[PDB]
Amino acid sequence: MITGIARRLVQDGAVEEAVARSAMDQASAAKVPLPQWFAEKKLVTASQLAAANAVEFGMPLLDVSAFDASQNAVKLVSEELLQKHQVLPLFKRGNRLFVGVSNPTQTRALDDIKFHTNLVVEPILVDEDQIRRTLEQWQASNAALGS
Amino acid sequence: GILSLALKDKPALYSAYMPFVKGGGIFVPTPKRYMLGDEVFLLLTLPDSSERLPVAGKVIWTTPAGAQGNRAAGIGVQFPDGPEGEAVRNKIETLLAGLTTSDKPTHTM
Repeated sequence: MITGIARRLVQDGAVEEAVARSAMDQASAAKVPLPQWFAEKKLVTASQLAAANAVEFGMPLLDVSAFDASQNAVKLVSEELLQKHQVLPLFKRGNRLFVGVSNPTQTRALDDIKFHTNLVVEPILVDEDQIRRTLEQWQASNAALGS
Repeated sequence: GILSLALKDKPALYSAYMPFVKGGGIFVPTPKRYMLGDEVFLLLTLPDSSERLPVAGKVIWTTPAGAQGNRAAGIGVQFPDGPEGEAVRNKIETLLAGLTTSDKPTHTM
């Protein structure tokens, strides 16, 4: 019976089949959304969880640490939205604003950003930690251009 | 363990180039699964020449099989900074003169 990210995480070798069964069983008992369970129980790493999230949802995954910060798009989104959702806007091309997310179901942030920005928003997977660290760095860079 | 990417023309080179990567990147379609951070060796052909340019790169992007959109499965490969990589970024940036500012979408962003 192991399916979902529970399945992928053992595909990718991130955690054993036994301890994946636990998480399905206990996250059902707790009525807790399974990937949050994995994340909060610290059974796998933020990047491990994101690699499964990607294969699981047909969504691309990016290492932002290789992203050239000078090209970011953080400034196109209010800081207020940046707080309400843990998301990391990455890059504009034409209409598109690519927005890094740690959870691919997290549709509320994409609609809020579309409305705010009147651009086409496509999501990209970035793992939860890189979103946190890289956002604050990119904000330091942008801040060096002025108030 | 040797990827090969050959780009017949400028459009194909545009689809593949990752300008938002530090030092530059190229998308390589492959069914093989790779982890972020893997060092990988690529043999790259650009459209101006039959010369095959070795590129020893780190994986920095993946697209899974059966990805949403018509997105193609593969990996983004960061050029190593330093002379060897900087040469390939440079060749790509001049070949793509006149498309650098295009809106048209790519294999990545």
